[PDB]
Amino acid sequence: DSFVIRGDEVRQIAPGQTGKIADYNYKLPDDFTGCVIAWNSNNLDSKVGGNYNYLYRLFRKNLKPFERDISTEIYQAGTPCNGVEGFNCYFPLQSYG
Amino acid sequence: QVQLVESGGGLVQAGGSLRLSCAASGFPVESENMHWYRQAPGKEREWVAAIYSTGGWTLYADSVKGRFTISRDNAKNTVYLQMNSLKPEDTAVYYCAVQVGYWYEGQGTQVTVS
Repeated sequence: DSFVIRGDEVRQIAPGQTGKIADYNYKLPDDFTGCVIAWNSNNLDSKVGGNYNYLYRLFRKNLKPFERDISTEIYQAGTPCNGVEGFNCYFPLQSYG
Repeated sequence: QVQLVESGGGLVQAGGSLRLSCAASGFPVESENMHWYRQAPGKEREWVAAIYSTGGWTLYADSVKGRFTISRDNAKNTVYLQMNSLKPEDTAVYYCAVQVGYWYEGQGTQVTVS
């Protein structure tokens, strides 16, 4: 499973480790066997002026281990907006920049 | 050769509207997520617009949210970018950037609001 994350997110990528991004994007099972190889890519994934090609889920309603959620349907936190950007609902995707 | 061509730049007054156009050759519009950056005197270049594949899913910066428009001419692999309710602080040079490999930087266009 290949992906790109930020600095402090390395700790959250671990079995049994809590975290907002780990609980919303990718979580390892409690009985996980295997491991993570993380390397710095400041000369490849960083561009002057801000690189906004990497996205992560921010708002969501649980997620099973090794579950993929490609759908980015709007999240309602409470009069429903009916899939329209505005109050009581926000876009679930955010860019690392 | 693969190249990006930008047109529609010019001088606009306060509160006006503009329609920039960035066209790409050698690859389709849906292949990669287009990006729009602006550079103004100060700290450094900053990002303003980006639209990703698999649907629109438009994202805008908080300072420019709800006032810019982006449209895609898929049949002619072009992106149109509409300024509405411009302010004098919006003066800057605009770049349209795509990725098909190594980073591609467009020439951009200078926009001043008076």
